[PDB]
Amino acid sequence: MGVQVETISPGDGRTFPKRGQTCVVHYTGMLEDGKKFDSSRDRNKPFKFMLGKQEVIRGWEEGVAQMSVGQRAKLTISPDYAYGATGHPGIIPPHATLVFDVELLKLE
Repeated sequence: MGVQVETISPGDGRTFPKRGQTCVVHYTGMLEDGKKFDSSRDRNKPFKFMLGKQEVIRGWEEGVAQMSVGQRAKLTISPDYAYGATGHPGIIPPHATLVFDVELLKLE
């Protein structure tokens, strides 16, 4: 599997991120059992990344591209679209399916 996108709150339904645009998001990352491992909200600062530059995992590149500006959505990302077999030891276990709560605040 790749990334499943499941809406939490609707965006404008019209403006979707394109290649080279900077996405401004708030996010929370959890393991499949629900343990949080990362969150921009706990730092109280939105996270920015440029679509297509592979600054984020593949599930983010292809999942956030499906979101409209203002939308909050749940991204469920299989390990191939994620940290894979290796994971990130001490943070992300091997072969880990990840669940992200992502809100697309604006595009820059």
